[PDB]
Amino acid sequence: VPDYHEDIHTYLREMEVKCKPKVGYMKKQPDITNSMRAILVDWLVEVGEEYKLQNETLHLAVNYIDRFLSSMSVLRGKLQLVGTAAMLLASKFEEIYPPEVAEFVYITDDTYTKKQVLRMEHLVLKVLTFDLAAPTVNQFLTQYFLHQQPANCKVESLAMFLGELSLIDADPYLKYLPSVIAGAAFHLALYTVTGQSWPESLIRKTGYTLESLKPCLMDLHQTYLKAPQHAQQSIREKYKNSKYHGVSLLNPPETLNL
Amino acid sequence: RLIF
Amino acid sequence: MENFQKVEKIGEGTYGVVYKARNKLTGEVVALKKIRLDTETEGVPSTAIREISLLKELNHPNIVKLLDVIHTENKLYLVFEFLHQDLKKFMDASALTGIPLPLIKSYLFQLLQGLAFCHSHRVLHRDLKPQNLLINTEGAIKLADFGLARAFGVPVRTYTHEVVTLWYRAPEILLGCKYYSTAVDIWSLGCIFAEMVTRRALFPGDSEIDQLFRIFRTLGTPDEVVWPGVTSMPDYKPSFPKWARQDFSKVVPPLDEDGRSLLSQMLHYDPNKRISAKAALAHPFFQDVTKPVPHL
Ligand SMILES: Cc1nc(N)sc1C1=N/C(=N\c2ccc(N3CCOCC3)cc2)N=CC1
Repeated sequence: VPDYHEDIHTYLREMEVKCKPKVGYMKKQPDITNSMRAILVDWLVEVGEEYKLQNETLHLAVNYIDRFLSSMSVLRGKLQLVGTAAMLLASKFEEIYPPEVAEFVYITDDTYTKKQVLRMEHLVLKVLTFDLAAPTVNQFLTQYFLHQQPANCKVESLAMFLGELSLIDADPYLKYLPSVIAGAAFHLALYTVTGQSWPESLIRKTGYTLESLKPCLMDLHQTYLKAPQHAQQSIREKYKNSKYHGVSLLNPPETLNL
Repeated sequence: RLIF
Repeated sequence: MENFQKVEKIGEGTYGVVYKARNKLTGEVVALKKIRLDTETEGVPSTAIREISLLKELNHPNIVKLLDVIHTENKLYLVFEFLHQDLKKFMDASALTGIPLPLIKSYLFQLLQGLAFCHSHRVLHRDLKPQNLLINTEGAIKLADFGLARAFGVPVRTYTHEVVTLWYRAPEILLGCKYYSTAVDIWSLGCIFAEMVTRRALFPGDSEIDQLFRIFRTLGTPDEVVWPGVTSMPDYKPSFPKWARQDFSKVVPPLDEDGRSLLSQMLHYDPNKRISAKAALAHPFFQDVTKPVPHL
C-alpha cells in the first residue's frame, strides 16, 4: 500500500544527492576515458542478459563504478576488474541468488583470478564505505510509473530503454541526478508513445516542471535519435526482445514541442 | 576480455 | 580489534558467530558478529552486504544499532550495541506465567515504530520472528538480524523456494505471490503479538500447505470477497477445504476488544488492506501504553 510512497520518494531524493558521483572525474583519470567506460557499461548490459540479472542490478553496478572512479585512479587494464567486482556486489545486494564468483571469472574469460575479483570486491566495499543502497534511475522510474493514467507497458519499456541508454555516456549524464534523468526518460517515452506529457501529479510530487527537465530532455532526445549509430549497441539489441515490446525499434520523434 |  | 576483549560467546544467526565483548578503552559492552571471509570461494556474504548497508542507514531507538564495521584481509567484524536477550528465550522463560499484558503492549508499540521507520526508509525486514527481536533490562525491544532484509525502491521479487521461516509467513507468499510488500512484515508481527498473548505460536505449520491450512482453519478460507484475486494466485486450488472464520475471542482469549481489533487488522488476508505500521500506532489499543521492565 501507498502509505509510504511519499516518505520513500522524499528519502530517495535525499539519498541520491548523497550517492552522487563526482561530475568531473573522468578528466582526472590519467589512463581511462568516457569511451572506455562506455565499453565497460555496454559489456555489463550483456553480462546481465547472459545471466538473466535484474535491471536494477546493472544500474547499481554502474553507480558503484562511478563512485569508485570518482576517488580511485585506475589503469585501463584494471578497469574491467573494477566493473566485475561492482557487478558481483550489486548481484549480492539485489539478486535472489547472484551468480557464483567463478561465473564472474568465467565472464571475463579468465582475465583475472577469483582471488583478484574477491580482493577488488573488498576494496570497492571499503571505498564505498559499504553504502550500497544507492537510488537509481530505475527506482525513480518505478515510482513515477505509479502515476500513469492509464498504465501503458510500451511507455514503461521505452522509458527503461532510455534510462539505460543514459548509463553508457558519462558525458553528459553524470551532470543529472537519477530523479531528473528518470523525469526526462518518462516524459520522452510518454511523448514518444502517445503524444502525452510529464503529468501534473508528478510536477507537484517531484517539484520538477517540464521546463526544468528541459536540459536533460534535450540531451536524452539527442541520445535517443543517434542510438542506432552509437558505438555501443548492447542496450538496443536487448530492447528488441518481445519482453520489451521491441520499443527500441519504435521511431523516435524528430522534435519535442518544447 | 575487454581490450581498451 | 585490539581494543576488544571477548567475554563470552552468545551465538550465531544467519551466519557468523556472536560474542559479548568489552571495549578495553571506553568500557562499552558490545555484541560482535565475526564473519569468516572465504577469500577464495565466495567473498563477503550477501547477508552481511545487506545487513551493513541497510543498518548503516537506519538510526532508530527500536532498531539495533550497528556501531562499527572492522574490515580486514581475513576478517569482517560487525560491532552492534549489546542487548541481553531475544524475545523467544524470554517467552520460553515466561512460559506458564505469561508475559504480562502491559509489557506485551509496550513491546508491540515499540516494534511498530521500529518497523514504520524501516518501511518509510524503503527497507523490508522479511524475517521477523521472536529470535530476531532483542530486549534489554530497561524495557526496550529492537528489531535485529537484517541479513535477509531488502531495499524496496524497486519491488522485491519473491523466492520460488522461500528460505525465510514458515510460522510467520504471510498467506500471499504461501500462495505464490510474485513480490513482497511491507504487509508481510505486518503479518509476522501480528503472529508474534498473538504468540506473546497465548504463549504459543499462532500458526505452527509443518509444511507450506499445512501452514496455509492452519491459517485457513483460524481465519477461515479466503475467497474473492475477502481477498479479490486469491482464486487466480499461482498456488490457489479450488480444492482447498472450506473453513469458517473463528471468533477472535477464542483465538486470543486474554485480549480485550481493542487488542482483538488491532490483531484482526494485522492479519487481514488482503495485503492491500492489512494495516500499515504507521496506522497501527494510531490504534486505541495503545492509549494506556507504558514502559514496564521485564522480570528477566
Ligand atoms: C545485532 C545482532 N544480530 C544478531 N544476529 S544477534 C545480535 C545482537 N545480539 C545481542 N545480544 C544477544 C543476542 C542473542 C541472544 N540470544 C540468542 C541465543 O540464545 C540466548 C539469547 C542474547 C543476546 N546484542 C546485540 C546484537
